Formats: sequence, C-alpha cells, structure tokens
Amino acid sequence: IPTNFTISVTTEILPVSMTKTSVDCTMYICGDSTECSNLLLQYGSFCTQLNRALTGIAVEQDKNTQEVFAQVKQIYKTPPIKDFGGFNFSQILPDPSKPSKRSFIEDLLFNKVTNGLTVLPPLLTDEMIAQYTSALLAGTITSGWTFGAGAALQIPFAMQMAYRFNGIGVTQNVLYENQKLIANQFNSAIGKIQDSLSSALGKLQDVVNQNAQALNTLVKQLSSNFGAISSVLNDILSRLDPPEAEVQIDRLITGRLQSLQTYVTQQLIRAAEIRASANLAATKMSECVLGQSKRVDFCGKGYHLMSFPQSAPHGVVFLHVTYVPAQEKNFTTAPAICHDGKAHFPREGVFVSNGTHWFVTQRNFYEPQIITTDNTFVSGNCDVVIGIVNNTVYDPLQPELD
Amino acid sequence: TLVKQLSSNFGAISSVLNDILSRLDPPEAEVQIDRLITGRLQSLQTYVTQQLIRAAEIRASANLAATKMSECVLGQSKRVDFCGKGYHLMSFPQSAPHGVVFLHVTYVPAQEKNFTTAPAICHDGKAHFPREGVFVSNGTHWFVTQRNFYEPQIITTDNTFVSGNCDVVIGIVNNTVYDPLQPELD
Amino acid sequence: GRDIADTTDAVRDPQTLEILDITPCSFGGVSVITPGTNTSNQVAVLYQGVNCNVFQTRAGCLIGAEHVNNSYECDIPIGAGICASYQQSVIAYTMSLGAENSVAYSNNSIA
Ligand SMILES: *[C@@H]1O[C@H](CO)[C@@H](O)[C@H](O)[C@H]1NC(C)=O
Ligand SMILES: *[C@@H]1O[C@H](CO)[C@@H](O)[C@H](O)[C@H]1NC(C)=O
Ligand SMILES: *[C@@H]1O[C@H](CO)[C@@H](O)[C@H](O)[C@H]1NC(C)=O
Ligand SMILES: *[C@@H]1O[C@H](CO)[C@@H](O)[C@H](O)[C@H]1NC(C)=O
Ligand SMILES: *[C@@H]1O[C@H](CO)[C@@H](O)[C@H](O)[C@H]1NC(C)=O
Ligand SMILES: *[C@@H]1O[C@H](CO)[C@@H](O)[C@H](O)[C@H]1NC(C)=O
Ligand SMILES: *[C@@H]1O[C@H](CO)[C@@H](O)[C@H](O)[C@H]1NC(C)=O
Ligand SMILES: *[C@@H]1O[C@H](CO)[C@@H](O)[C@H](O)[C@H]1NC(C)=O
Ligand SMILES: *[C@@H]1O[C@H](CO)[C@@H](O)[C@H](O)[C@H]1NC(C)=O
Ligand SMILES: *[C@@H]1O[C@H](CO)[C@@H](O)[C@H](O)[C@H]1NC(C)=O
Ligand SMILES: *[C@@H]1O[C@H](CO)[C@@H](O)[C@H](O)[C@H]1NC(C)=O
Ligand SMILES: *[C@@H]1O[C@H](CO)[C@@H](O)[C@H](O)[C@H]1NC(C)=O
Repeated sequence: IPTNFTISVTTEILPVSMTKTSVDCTMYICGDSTECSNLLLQYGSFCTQLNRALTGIAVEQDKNTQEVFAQVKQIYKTPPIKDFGGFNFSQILPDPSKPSKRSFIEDLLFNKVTNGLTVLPPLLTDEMIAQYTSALLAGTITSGWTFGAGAALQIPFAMQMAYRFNGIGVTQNVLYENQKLIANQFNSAIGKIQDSLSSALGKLQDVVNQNAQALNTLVKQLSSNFGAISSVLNDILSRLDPPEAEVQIDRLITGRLQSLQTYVTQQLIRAAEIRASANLAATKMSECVLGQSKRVDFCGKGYHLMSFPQSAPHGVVFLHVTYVPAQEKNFTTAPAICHDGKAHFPREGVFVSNGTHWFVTQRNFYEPQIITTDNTFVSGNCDVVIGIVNNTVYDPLQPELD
Repeated sequence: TLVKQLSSNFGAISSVLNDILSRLDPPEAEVQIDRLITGRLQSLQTYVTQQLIRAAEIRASANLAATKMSECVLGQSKRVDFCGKGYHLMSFPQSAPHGVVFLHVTYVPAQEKNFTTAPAICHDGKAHFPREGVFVSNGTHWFVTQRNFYEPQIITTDNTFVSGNCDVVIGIVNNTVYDPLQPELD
Repeated sequence: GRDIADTTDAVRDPQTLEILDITPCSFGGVSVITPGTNTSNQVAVLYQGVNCNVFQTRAGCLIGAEHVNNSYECDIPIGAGICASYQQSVIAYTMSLGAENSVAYSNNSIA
C-alpha cells in the first residue's frame, strides 16, 4: 500500500495548423508571354483544379485553428486578488506589463521556435489566441468543470482540488490535512518546467521546414530544361521560328505541369495529417481541460487531476498535473473476516494487518481504521470463502447502551 | 470534369478520333492519336487519385460515427462534450441520405444562487467532513446539500464522517451536529 | 548576384558601376465581398497583398467599404482579424471574441 504521494506536471506538444500558401497556375507554368498562354489553353481545367485544391487546404487551416481554441462563449477574467490556497499561477497567467497579453511560458515558446507564389495571413491574430487561452485558464481556475456546461459557478480552489482527489479515489481529508506540501510540490514542478523549457519543440519545427523545402523545390524546378534546348522561354522564342519553337514550349509546359501536380498532391497528404493532429488536440482540450478523465494515459502519466492550456506558434501546449503514489510498504491481507459465524466484507478498502492486529484501510493511501460494523456488510457463513481469517469486529452501539 | 475533359485538343489538330483518321494518313495520324491518349490517361489518373483522397476522409468520418453509435446510443457517456453539450442522458439515431443524424439529450442546470461554504465543521474538538455533498450556509444556519441540485438537509452524524482533529484544517467553522440516537434514548 | 532560390536579386550598371536591386512589380489576387443578390447589389473589392473609401488592411487594400470603430461578431471574414458585414455601405470592423464576464471569486463563496 502506498504511504505518500508526489505531484508531477508534464508537457505535451501538438501541431494544429500549417501556413496557407497559394500558387497561381498561369504565372508559374508560363511567363509573361502571349504565345505561351495560348498553348496552355489546350490543357483544359488543370489550372482550375489545382487552384481549387489549394483553396480547400487554405480554408481548412482556418477551420482547424477555430475548433481547438474557440470552445468558450464568454471571455472570463481572473479576479485582481490572488487567493488560491497557496497555489502560485503567476507563470501561466497573462502578464499585463508586456506589449502582448502572453504569459511567460508562452513567451519562451515563441522565442524557441524559429513566380506567382502567395502566402495568405492567418485569420486569427496571435493576440486573439492568447485571449482565448487566458479565458480558458481563468475559467478552469475559478469555476472548475462547471463552466464546461451551463454557465460558470464560482468555487474555492481548495474545495475543487478536494473534489478532484475524491474523483481519483482518495478521500478528501487527505487534501485538507496536507495542503501546504501539495502547494509546495506544485510550485516546484512549475518552476522545473520553466527551467527545462528555457534550456525542445521538435514537433512544431518539422512542419515549417517541410513546407519551406517543398516551396524551394518548386522554385528550383524552373531551372530545368526538361529535355528542351533551353530553360527560359524568351531565348527559345527568339532563337527558333514558331513552328519549331512550339515543340520545345510544349515540352517545358508538360514538365512544369508535372512538377506542380506533384507539389499539390504532397501538400494534400500533409494537410490530411495536420487535420488528424488538430482533431486529436481538440478532443484533448475538450476532455482533459474542461473535465477530469478516467481514460488511462490520455491526459498524462499517472492519475489525472487537471490540465492547463498554452499557445505556441502553429500549435497548442498542454500541461498535465497528475498524482503519483510512492513510498511502498509491505503488508499481509485477507479476503474476509468472520465473527460469530458470519462473514464480513469491506464496504470500501482492504483488510490489512501489520502482524498483530487487523485494520481496514483505503487502497490508494494508508489510513488504518478499526474494524466496525459501519465498515463491513455481512454475506453468510465462513465456509464458502477461501482464505478467510479469524478476527473480532467491534460493535459501536453496545458500549453506549451500557 | 471528367466528361468535359474529353473535348480538349491536348495538342492535336482535333478532339475527335474519327475526324483525325479521315483527314490524315495513318503514319502521321498515329502521333496525333498518341497525344490525345496521353492527355486522357493523365486526366483519368488525376480522377483516381482525387477519389482515393476523398475516400480516406469519408472512412475516417464513418469510424467516428460508428464510435458515437456504440457510446452515445447504446450507453451513457462520461466523456465531456462528446455527446452534446451538458451532462449527457440518452441519444436517438436517425437516418439521412449518405449519413446519420443523432439527437443528443442533455441536462443543463440553471438559476444559480449565492452561498457561504466551509471545508469542515469543528464539533467537540473533532472535525467532521461531508461524506457526499457540500457545506452551505443559509446565513444563520448550516446545511449539507448535494452539489448539482439544491436540497438542504440538517447536519447529522449519518451525513458526516470524522477524521483528525480541529487544528489541522485551514478553514473551519463551529457548529453542532445532531445525533439521532440521543432523543430515542430518553 | 543571386539568392538561395537562384533568382537574380541584384545587378550592376555596366556604366558608372553601381549596385541595383531588382524587385518584381506587385502581383496579387482580387476578391469580391457581397451581401447577397437579393439584398442590395453593392460589393467591395479586396486586393490581396497590394499597397494602395480606401482602407488599408494587413490582408490587403480594401475599396468600397467604410471602417468603423465598433466591434461585432465576425461575418464574411476578410482575414488577419478583419470581418466585413453589411449594415447601406459595407462596413469593416475588428471582430470581438465574446462578451466580457468577471466571475466573482472568494475563498468562502459558492454557487
Ligand atoms: C512524504 O513526502 C514528503 C515530501 O518528500 C515528506 O516531506 C514527508 O515526510 C513524507 N511522508 C509523509 C508521511 O508525509
Ligand atoms: C509566484 O512565483 C513568482 C516567481 O517564482 C514570485 O515572484 C511570486 O511572488 C510568487 N507568488 C506568490 C503569491 O508567492
Ligand atoms: C501493529 O499496530 C498496532 C496498533 O498500533 C500495534 O499495537 C502493534 O504493536 C503493531 N505490531 C507490530 C508488529 O508493530
Ligand atoms: C497460499 O499458498 C501457500 C502455498 O501453496 C499455501 O500453503 C497457503 O495455504 C495459501 N494461502 C491461501 C490463503 O490460499
Ligand atoms: C476460526 O474459528 C472457528 C470457530 O469455531 C474455528 O472452528 C476455526 O478452526 C478457526 N480458524 C482458525 C484458523 O483459527
Ligand atoms: C452573488 O454573486 C453575484 C455574482 O454574479 C454577485 O453579483 C452578487 O453580489 C452576489 N450576492 C451576494 C449577496 O453576495
Ligand atoms: C434562513 O435564514 C433566514 C434569514 O436569512 C431565516 O429567516 C430562516 O428562518 C432560515 N431558515 C432556516 C431553515 O434556517
Ligand atoms: C479568506 O480571505 C480573507 C481575506 O483575504 C481572509 O481574511 C480569510 O482568512 C480567508 N480565509 C481562509 C480560510 O483562508
Ligand atoms: C470555535 O471554538 C473554539 C473553542 O471555543 C474557539 O477557540 C474558536 O475560536 C472558534 N472559532 C472557530 C475556529 O470556528
Ligand atoms: C561613362 O561615360 C561618360 C560619357 O562622357 C563619362 O563622362 C563617364 O566618366 C564614364 N564613366 C565610366 C565609369 O567610364
Ligand atoms: C432574399 O431575401 C428574401 C427576403 O428574405 C427571400 O425571400 C429570398 O428567398 C432571398 N433570396 C435568396 C437567394 O436567399
Ligand atoms: C505603402 O506605401 C507607402 C508609400 O511608400 C508607405 O508609406 C507605406 O508604409 C506602405 N505600406 C505598407 C504596408 O508597406
């Protein structure tokens, strides 16, 4: 049975979006030349299909950034006074004396991450995303899971933490008798995360590099002659008469169309992958943040207590605080105890003996208590159960009757 | 788009094979035919790739819908904001062309009210904690109520378990717990 | 000179040797904002990434719409935090995320 606990806070990095880019088909395939545009007219509808395919991804990204963050109806605000029972949320809460409303951890995360081509701006400004995140933090800190469904109801933070301990299966008095130690451990964990981040966001960095490499390959593909005499339309036009020049021109057109189609296809695959990541992030925000999860390893290693969201460039960062048992101590156990010919079973907990006396205690923590009829319910005679030990069960009413 | 792709020259003199065959001798007409067949093959490949990419999204949505059928319909779900908004109760499936419609039923509280609360009550030097519920104050008296609904009950030993002593708890109040045994033992 | 993409960013004048930078002329895209055919047929034309009722935005130059300081819920999103809606001239505004609520929190208050 464990006899102690430790509070641990970890991080999770999930990308939710990618840069929106659009490439004009006519400009890339053909330079500013009337003759070149005429040849491309035969290859009907390809340019329109490619432009529509890119526009689909462009709008899907703005859809992705919406559902993960915009899950609150009213922008909540934390009270000016800071009385959270010894818990220090200064690091994650927004800092007013800064050009933006981003917190310290968000600032560190931002600092860590570093021919007819157009890059469209994202629809949500970073300040709006920071405002959404601050709303989520304020709601979680003050209300709890109540603001998740049916308006916000204020609760003192200590009582909310007691409810979460009750949720994970530990009695609530454990919190009230050990509040200071838990506050210190939580503060230390937050400090350690702050230290660790300053000294990696590998997940978010890969997408930027991949997109940049794809664009660079598109730009490089122009210099190839694709089996023609030269790689520039203007030289081909002057060097040869139109009837012989047209074959070189169509060779170049075919090559450039092939390169553009390859780029579009790989972009579609990458967009699908990013969509999957965004859906996972949205589910995590719904369940881990706006509630307490019973799913194992979904919201961090160990028993889950709560989560705090943060904002990173083209992604979201989750901080999962959990409960981890420790300080194991060995014991001896029995399935049931029968007194006066009738078996007794625990209402909740275990029968445990240090070697001389028998007690009943809860499973996740060592809180020995004397055996009483208030802690047990009878089922029958001793015969049916195997391993049933002999011990006495105290009666509370009898001495008072005396 | 596939049907319209058939009427494009793709570099040939005409978009109809019969027109090309009559006007030109076979040795020269074969090149014109080859251009057209290459173009049409390219269009067909593009169509097939697009259909595969769409089928992936459709099957992903089908898997999500199947998960919602088993969890929301066949049982009660604890996952928040998975089956509707609010505390989920039950769902009824409906059929739609190439799709399915769920009618989620939820429970949403309303008409909140202020109250004063205390973690525990100190009586006779021993702290009492509520087994299930909250301590709330009318403003002159103390009651224990369930969290989601307001149903005040008088504080008794049958409602509160005792653990520890008065000193440890940070915020504690003084009140009296009524013991049902004493009035009967009169 | 050239850059990483191998495009000639700079040249030198053969006479009176001087370094000259080359920048392409502004190309972009045109978008049309309309409130619907049944409603009054007034549109606004937005030029993507072009520097010019002319209102300059981060997304581009906007013609045919009047700027207003008031904030409303987003409709017909232009981009980069600007949403334009019809109220007779089309108006462009900075969208408001939501209503501002300050929940009253005390260490001994519950609801
Ligand atoms: C539990 O762990 C804390 C922190 O290491 C320590 O201070 C304490 O003495 C341990 N034991 C108990 C019974 O709390
Ligand atoms: C929270 O921590 C920061 C940095 O460790 C410190 O400056 C601040 O005073 C702390 N807040 C409280 C209430 O102790
Ligand atoms: C077991 O616990 C009881 C209760 O305090 C104590 O009297 C007894 O000595 C303990 N036995 C051993 C072997 O420590
Ligand atoms: C546990 O196993 C040992 C070894 O077989 C056996 O002697 C003992 O009776 C077992 N105890 C119970 C309670 O089954
Ligand atoms: C438990 O008590 C019963 C009462 O008669 C007795 O028969 C049995 O042998 C006892 N078992 C042990 C292990 O002492
Ligand atoms: C009850 O709470 C609301 C918070 O919306 C507050 O405005 C009101 O003043 C409170 N009433 C009392 C009597 O404290
Ligand atoms: C509740 O408080 C009011 C005064 O605020 C008092 O008149 C009333 O009797 C109290 N009710 C109970 C059941 O204590
Ligand atoms: C609640 O806050 C008030 C004002 O800061 C303070 O006087 C009181 O002692 C606090 N109560 C607890 C239980 O900390
Ligand atoms: C409760 O009663 C004790 C003993 O009379 C007293 O010391 C204390 O100040 C009272 N107030 C509290 C803590 O509720
Ligand atoms: C270029 O030619 C003009 C013609 O008079 C002359 O004045 C100038 O010095 C020349 N510059 C160089 C660099 O040769
Ligand atoms: C335009 O608005 C009118 C009036 O509400 C309505 O009757 C009509 O159907 C609308 N037309 C369209 C195309 O929505
Ligand atoms: C547009 O051009 C004017 C004139 O040079 C300049 O002052 C302004 O800063 C430019 N705007 C942008 C967004 O570059």
